[PDB]
Amino acid sequence: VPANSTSNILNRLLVSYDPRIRPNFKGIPVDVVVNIFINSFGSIQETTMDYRVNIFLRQKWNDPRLKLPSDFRGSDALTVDPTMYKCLWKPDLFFANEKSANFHDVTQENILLFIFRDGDVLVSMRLSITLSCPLDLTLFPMDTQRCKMQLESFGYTTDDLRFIWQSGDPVQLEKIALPQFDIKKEDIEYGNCTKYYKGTGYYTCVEVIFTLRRQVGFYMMGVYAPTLLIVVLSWLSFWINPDASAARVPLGIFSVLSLASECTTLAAELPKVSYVKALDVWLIACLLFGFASLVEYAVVQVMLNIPTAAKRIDLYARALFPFCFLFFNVIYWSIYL
Amino acid sequence: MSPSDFLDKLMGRTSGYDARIRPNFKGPPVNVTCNIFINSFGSIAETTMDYRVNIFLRQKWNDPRLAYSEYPDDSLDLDPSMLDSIWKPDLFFANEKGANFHEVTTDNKLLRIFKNGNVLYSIRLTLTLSCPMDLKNFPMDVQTCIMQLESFGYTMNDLIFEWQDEAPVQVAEGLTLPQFLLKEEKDLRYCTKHYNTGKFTCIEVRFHLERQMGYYLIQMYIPSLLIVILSWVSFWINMDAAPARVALGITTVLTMTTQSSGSRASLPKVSYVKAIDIWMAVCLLFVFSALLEYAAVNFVSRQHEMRKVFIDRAKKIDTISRACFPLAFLIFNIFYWVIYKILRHEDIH
Amino acid sequence: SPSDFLDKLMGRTSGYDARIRPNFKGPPVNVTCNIFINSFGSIAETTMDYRVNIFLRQKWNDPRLAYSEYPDDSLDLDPSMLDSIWKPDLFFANEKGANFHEVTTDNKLLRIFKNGNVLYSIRLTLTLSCPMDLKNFPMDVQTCIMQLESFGYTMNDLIFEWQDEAPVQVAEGLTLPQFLLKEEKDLRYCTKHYNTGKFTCIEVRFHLERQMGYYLIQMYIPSLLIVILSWVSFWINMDAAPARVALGITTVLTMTTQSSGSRASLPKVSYVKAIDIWMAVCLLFVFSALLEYAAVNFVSRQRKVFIDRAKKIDTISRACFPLAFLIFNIFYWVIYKILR
Amino acid sequence: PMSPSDFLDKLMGRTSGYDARIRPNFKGPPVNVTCNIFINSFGSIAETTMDYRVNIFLRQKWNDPRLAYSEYPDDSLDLDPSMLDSIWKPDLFFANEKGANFHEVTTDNKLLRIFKNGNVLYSIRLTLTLSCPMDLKNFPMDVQTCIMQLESFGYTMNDLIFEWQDEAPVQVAEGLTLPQFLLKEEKDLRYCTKHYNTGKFTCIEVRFHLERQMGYYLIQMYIPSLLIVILSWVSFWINMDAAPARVALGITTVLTMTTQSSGSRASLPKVSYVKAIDIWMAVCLLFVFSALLEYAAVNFVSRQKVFIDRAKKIDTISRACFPLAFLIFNIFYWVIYKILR
Amino acid sequence: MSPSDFLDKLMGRTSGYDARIRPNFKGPPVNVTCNIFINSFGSIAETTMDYRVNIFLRQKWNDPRLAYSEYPDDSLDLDPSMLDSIWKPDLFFANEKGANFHEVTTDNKLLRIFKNGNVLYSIRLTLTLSCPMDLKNFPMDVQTCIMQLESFGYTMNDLIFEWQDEAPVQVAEGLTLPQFLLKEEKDLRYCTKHYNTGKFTCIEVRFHLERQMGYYLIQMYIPSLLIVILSWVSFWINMDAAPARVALGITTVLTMTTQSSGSRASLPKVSYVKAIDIWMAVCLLFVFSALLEYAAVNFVSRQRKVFIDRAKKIDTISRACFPLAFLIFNIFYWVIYKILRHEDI
Ligand SMILES: *[C@@H]1O[C@H](CO)[C@@H](O)[C@H](O)[C@H]1NC(C)=O
Ligand SMILES: *[C@@H]1O[C@H](CO)[C@@H](O)[C@H](O)[C@H]1NC(C)=O
Ligand SMILES: *[C@@H]1O[C@H](CO)[C@@H](O)[C@H](O)[C@H]1NC(C)=O
Ligand SMILES: *[C@@H]1O[C@H](CO)[C@@H](O)[C@H](O)[C@H]1NC(C)=O
Ligand SMILES: *[C@@H]1O[C@H](CO)[C@@H](O)[C@H](O)[C@H]1NC(C)=O
Repeated sequence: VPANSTSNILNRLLVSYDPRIRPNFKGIPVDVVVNIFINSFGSIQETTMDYRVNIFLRQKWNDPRLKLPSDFRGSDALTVDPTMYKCLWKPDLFFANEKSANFHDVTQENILLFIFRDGDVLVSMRLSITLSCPLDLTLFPMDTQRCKMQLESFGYTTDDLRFIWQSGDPVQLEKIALPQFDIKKEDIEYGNCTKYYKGTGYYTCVEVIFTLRRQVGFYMMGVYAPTLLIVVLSWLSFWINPDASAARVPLGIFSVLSLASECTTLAAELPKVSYVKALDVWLIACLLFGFASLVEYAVVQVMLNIPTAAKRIDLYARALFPFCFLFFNVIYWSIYL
Repeated sequence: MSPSDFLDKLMGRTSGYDARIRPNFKGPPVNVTCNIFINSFGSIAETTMDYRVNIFLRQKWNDPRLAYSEYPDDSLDLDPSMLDSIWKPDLFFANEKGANFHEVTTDNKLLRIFKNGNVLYSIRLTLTLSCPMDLKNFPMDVQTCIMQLESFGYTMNDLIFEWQDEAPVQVAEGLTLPQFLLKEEKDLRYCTKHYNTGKFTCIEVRFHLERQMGYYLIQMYIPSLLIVILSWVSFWINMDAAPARVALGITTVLTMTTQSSGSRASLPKVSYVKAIDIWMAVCLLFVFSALLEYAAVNFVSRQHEMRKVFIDRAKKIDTISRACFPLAFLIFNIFYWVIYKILRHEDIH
Repeated sequence: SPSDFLDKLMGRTSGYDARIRPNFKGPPVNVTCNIFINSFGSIAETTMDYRVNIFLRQKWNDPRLAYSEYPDDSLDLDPSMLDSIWKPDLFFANEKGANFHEVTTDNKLLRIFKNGNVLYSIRLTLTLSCPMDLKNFPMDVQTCIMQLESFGYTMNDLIFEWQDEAPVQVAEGLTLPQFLLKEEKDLRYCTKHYNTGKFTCIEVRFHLERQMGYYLIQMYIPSLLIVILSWVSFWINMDAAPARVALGITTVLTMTTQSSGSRASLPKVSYVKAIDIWMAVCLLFVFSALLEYAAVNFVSRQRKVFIDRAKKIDTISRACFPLAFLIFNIFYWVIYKILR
Repeated sequence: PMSPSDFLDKLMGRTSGYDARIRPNFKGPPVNVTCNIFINSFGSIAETTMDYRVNIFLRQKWNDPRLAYSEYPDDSLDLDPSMLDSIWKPDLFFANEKGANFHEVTTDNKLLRIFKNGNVLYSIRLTLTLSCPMDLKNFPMDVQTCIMQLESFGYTMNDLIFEWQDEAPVQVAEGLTLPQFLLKEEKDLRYCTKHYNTGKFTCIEVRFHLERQMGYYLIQMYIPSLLIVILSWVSFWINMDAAPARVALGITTVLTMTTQSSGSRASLPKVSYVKAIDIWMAVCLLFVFSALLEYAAVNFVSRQKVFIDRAKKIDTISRACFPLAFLIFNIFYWVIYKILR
Repeated sequence: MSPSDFLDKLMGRTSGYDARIRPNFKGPPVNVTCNIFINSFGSIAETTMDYRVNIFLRQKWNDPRLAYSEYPDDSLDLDPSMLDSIWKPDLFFANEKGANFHEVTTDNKLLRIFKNGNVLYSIRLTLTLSCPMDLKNFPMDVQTCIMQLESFGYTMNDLIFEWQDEAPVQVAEGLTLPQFLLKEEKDLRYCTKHYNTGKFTCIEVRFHLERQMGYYLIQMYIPSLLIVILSWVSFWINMDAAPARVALGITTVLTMTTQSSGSRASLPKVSYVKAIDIWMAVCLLFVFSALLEYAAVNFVSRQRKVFIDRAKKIDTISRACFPLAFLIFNIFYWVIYKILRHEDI
């Protein structure tokens, strides 16, 4: 029998096959096994509260109408041209937590359609989906984002279509590096949600939850160090002789202006949320320290109009500012470790 | 008998059903009941005046040509591929700027046929709807963005839209917003737009959005609040220290110009004035007046027993200012924050 | 049967050919088009374009679509059946990009009258291009252009023209975020000419006038207040040299920064615009205040009878500068009132 | 008696037997295609991504003996644009392009015309963001020559040959203007005839000589930098005894122009060489830095006699030298970059 | 005889040729020799970790079903629309973010059929490929990007890719990059990805890129050097001017902090310290040490007592110790990143 004849008698308009009818019509729901193969990850834009992945979604199910005749026994599997993915039945599937997704088409469709002897069919597509995950920004430097990906079914209810994860190693990924986060392969915990939409019925949904732990290295080297230098400059302003009365205002005022610019820039860089953030706490603490330096200088200048009192105030303040700041910084780090 | 033959006999090629003719042709208009299911929300961009949704738009109608009796089952689900081969009611969103379907591993569509002839039709969508906003009091505003369903092909003489009796607009549990909070109340109206070609059915749903000042307070008001503290801490500096006082004024005014620019950078340009501009302008006028008061005092200490004794008068001026400016600012703070929140504004609720 | 009626009228059995215009090799078919603006806005000068959302409608008469089976004259047909009838070519010449609107169906309307007249209305979204003159930036009046034009057929076979009454409608409550759209809209024949032949073309003009509100609040007012601040030096005691040089310095700096920020939001144009003159002259005033301070400081350092001269120069300038600023400001508004 | 539909089926239709999959004069002389364009819109030249956008009414003409008819007395017969898919077309692609798309509004913006002898006119509206490298050695007064290349892709030179039209091949729409440049009336036309491993391919090239007006830049950063440097000179007349005034003058005049240079470079692409605006700004920065340095030297001299007289002497020397140095530098810089190089 | 009938007899409906089945079914795998011709290269942005190419991808595979003898000529050119009626090899780029075809007045595809059955298929694409970056020494880096060709529909048991032996990768004459220098040696290796479903063929081509200092040396390094010289020039001002000298130290830290914020603005967020980052951070210590020295000098002078002599001594000691420190440290930083500890392949 020619391969053309086998394909025609298996799934063609010339054979009694209806792609519009699911296998086991009006009977047992069609069990579907799904496993994902991550390929590309990243571009986690906190501003838009979303991230972009690139996966090889593979789904395999059962279909008694596709049985390879025992006339020929070439192999257990049988590869078929991808263009016949549109000639046989497929399971309705979509990502509920998805914003903008698309196929890929370069020199050919990126689809593989294995067919086994017993009737099981393996199908895999290459997808580039842009999932959105609600980020929590309560503790920005040491946050742990929890971005998930939940599949679903649309046309068929749980009485016809049901999704089951792979028995072993359902999600795979090979040496993916990230610029900001550290995906943990072992921590790939995943359950299922069985979404229930009122007015239509049940709908199966199997989900994957990725655990991401942002590294604070970039922020530590870039943002916190200039704040530390500004604080040290504010401290160094103390030792200046108060007799000048005009060589100590510029240091403090320019330090507070620099802090204002830094907080404005950081607010612009970050998505707009209502709640407070640890980075905002650091910025407001630094600005409050600058304000305290300014008011201490004002108090010293007022007391200068007495020199012994001014010297005592300067010594006491220079003794209490750095140790108090260090205690505050240590407790802040301990709280947000 | 066979399911393939059943589908062919019901509405397939052998059936003779025509998808180019509306049901109940030359008769009563085919009423359509629609109810949506919001799945996501947000990205309300003030600059471009639009917001994005992700709805599971649904529809229901009747047609005697789809009545079946062979299968005792009532709620029969069908492949979305078949869905293009039956008559569907025209529908579009009037106040939209861009929308698209979702095609991932299939078309995200649903088709359901009931025994009595009713048809269910739920299609996933993604709308970048447009809603003009009023920013008279921007930091503490309330917005009413709309989603306006409307027909385009058939007139109201052939198609009528109406909401479901119970739970017309449903919101998926756990939904939140980045900048606002969605009020549970959603008003429903009839818009029934009129054109020069006929009377067109139209259905409008109201969304009430309220803006929380969590970000805006701590990002604009508090820093601008502390800048004016910095502005009046000069009044305790002696007049003698002239450069200190003058520098303390000018840096404070400059930073407030920069902050006003940064604040207005995030909104579309509007001819009318907003709350944030009023606050910024008044609080900046305060530091400007502080610097000018310095100038007046310095002039007084610069020749306005035959002694000048203008030092005492300058000290009196400084003492009066140090007790007036913080007090005046406090009464302004109370008056503004009450007048833009209680009596004549924020009554839109 | 309605299906049989559609088949006999212009269906497969009819024999109607959709590739041949009505009155083939005869008089040109006159097409009357009127539009309906639904949403108008997104007018950006950075890319020099604006976005509309029109319910474009067309009307034409063809003798091959005459029916007598149905007593009713006005018949509505499925939009998906529009591919089987002749449709006049129509492209917007000054378009940077356009797209249909497909949501749950094609957004089209078809209507066939008993006499054979056909109404065809399609929703669109056009990002047209309109050049602008920025001679008077805050008080300009731009006329952005919508141009309808035929492409496939020459003037010998297709002629466009507006309706007799109510050619352009604007939806009630429509407003511009930036400008103030006038009710008056010019309707002129366009009639472009090319080397291939003569192509019909239809023009409608929108008069757009800018509102000075945002600009007056955000860009003129800070400049006026800052140049007022530059005058605070003249009342300071001459003893404080650093105090006066400082305010002059920071005023010059901040006005330069304001100039950069103001021009950061406009397209690069060779000619000077209206706003730049005001800001440049105010910056020149601040610079001249600093220069006059420097001259008075030179005079002070040459009871040498120089205190009288220094104070005379300072006092004379403290009154000459407000007069100069007032007269320039009045003149700058007056010249722009002369232009408009 | 001959219905137009029957004639169309007889000439290009299914009944005709015309095959759209075979080029005219198969196994014969190469098919020549005289093509001419008509620019409708021009502009959006961005240096950061190094490209520009055009809106051309591309036209092509060729001879095909299988489309010869004598039934209709009229010679120039126009057809529905949908008829294009049933007849042969010449392959074409713009080699130096980054993104292309047709224009579909209420129909396809294509025009088909067929003459009596078989000559076919086919004009299609396009929109191209062509890529053209720029030489930014003298950026404020550069002269760029962006290129549009037309080339066959499928058929080789042995089968398809592209030639410009004899007269007036490239036109410009009346009133066409650019916000930053001037489009010259002259437009060079030359061949390129690129070849690869597959074989020789026909090619067509047109040159748009573009020149820049310094109108925007002269008022945006040339004048402000000059005013800032003029500000830096006012320190000379300030008394040498008073330090903070001259210190602030020098410091702020140095500081305010580094941000000017950063802003100027922000809108320009990263380049290895040095641009003219960069040279001007660097020279002004050196001038203001030397203005601060000379004050530092004066302050050193005063603070170690009668050295105050020497401090006044050096201050006067600086005051009489810096304007001369800036004037000679300006007349040197505005001559070579403007006329010579 | 008739060319249309010849095409129909070769691959048309009357031919019986099947496009759904690969050639030599249930036999040896089909060898596909491919080569690419780069047309446009650029848009290598470090922020999005991506770059854009413009290639004339070509492929050459042998099938026996496309053998003809009617036409004496061996090499024949066909209409690009015939490509849908013949079998094609599946080929997708693994390390890509977004790609598209190119159609203008027709598809940009070439089809050539030789007499012996060899087929030459070439299509014009545009790939926004993704390649990892290394920013340990950001201004002096040698960044290599990858272009992977891998089959998807068939395993290696059926489809096998391999480069052409002679002239595998070409570049158009006059090709240049705005900020990089593409090397002339291009490496060819084998990836041969192995998934759980099967073992699939994969061909990889390496690209070598080296960054130049031209933009950075004149926009980034020099302004910081002149800022440090500005903070330097303080030592020569008279020490009695308490607000004057300190102003330079006040302003230098502010402007250099702003410059540092702008320096990393257009760079991706990276944990490791970049070469520009370490250079400017260590330059921050010098401008801050200038203010530290002034603070120490002022404290010494502000408590006859020969303290002015010590103040001038520390002033000249700083003015003589900063030169050696900067001149040695900056040159060490240059040499270590150039040859000693980094770069050099
Ligand atoms: C899905 O969740 C439902 C909850 O009722 C459970 O019965 C079912 O076993 C789950 N299936 C999978 C594959 O997790
Ligand atoms: C549909 O609803 C409309 C509006 O209430 C009503 O007039 C009509 O009778 C209803 N039913 C049918 C079959 O048209
Ligand atoms: C179209 O209008 C022109 C106006 O001159 C007229 O000559 C022609 O007959 C008209 N054609 C029609 C009504 O079909
Ligand atoms: C077409 O033009 C080419 C040169 O462009 C010429 O060699 C050839 O003879 C012309 N005619 C034909 C029929 O090939
Ligand atoms: C393909 O090449 C392999 C070796 O790589 C060889 O074994 C096989 O026979 C070849 N198949 C052909 C030439 O059809």
